[PDB]
Amino acid sequence: KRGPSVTDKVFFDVRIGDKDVGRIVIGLFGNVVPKTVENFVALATGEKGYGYKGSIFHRVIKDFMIQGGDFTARDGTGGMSIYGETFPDENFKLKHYGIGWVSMANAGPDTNGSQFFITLTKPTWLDGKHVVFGKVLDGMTVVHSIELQATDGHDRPLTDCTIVNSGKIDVKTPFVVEVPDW
Amino acid sequence: XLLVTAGLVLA
Repeated sequence: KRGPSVTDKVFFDVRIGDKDVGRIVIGLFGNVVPKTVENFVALATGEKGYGYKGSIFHRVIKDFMIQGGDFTARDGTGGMSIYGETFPDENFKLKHYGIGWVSMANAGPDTNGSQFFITLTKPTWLDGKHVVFGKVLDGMTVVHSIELQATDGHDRPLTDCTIVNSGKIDVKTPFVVEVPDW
Repeated sequence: XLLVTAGLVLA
């Protein structure tokens, strides 16, 4: 009934070491945050010649979130958008409503690049600071398999959790994801 | 603590 509509989908096929653990499918709210969605889709298809295929989840914190998308420095300092090194915070219409919502990592206001996180809790302290733009529709088992990986002293998994393939899946008719107040 | 930053990760 009431909520934002999923307009686009992106998939990530994940391998942890050399075991293929499966696919994450993310629904994106293209009507609400069009520029942030177009960026993430383009980086997932690799259509500008660079993007998420071959990048890893570099920061994994149990019961909080998994973070990835740094395809340039692979450690957390880089990444880049299709609009330049950073682009402004589009809006904060969506909140981090619960587990499995997808949001942009940043280094303060208007510094969105390519890094993103998938929540594993309801991080209300982040609302209004990070642009939310998607929700995992399928593959939360894969997200928890990354979560349970032993990490080093900087919360990086000691076995690479790699997006070995990524891309888009078209949505013929947008559908609603119910959210509390809308 | 619990933030998601890109460069200087804080507590």
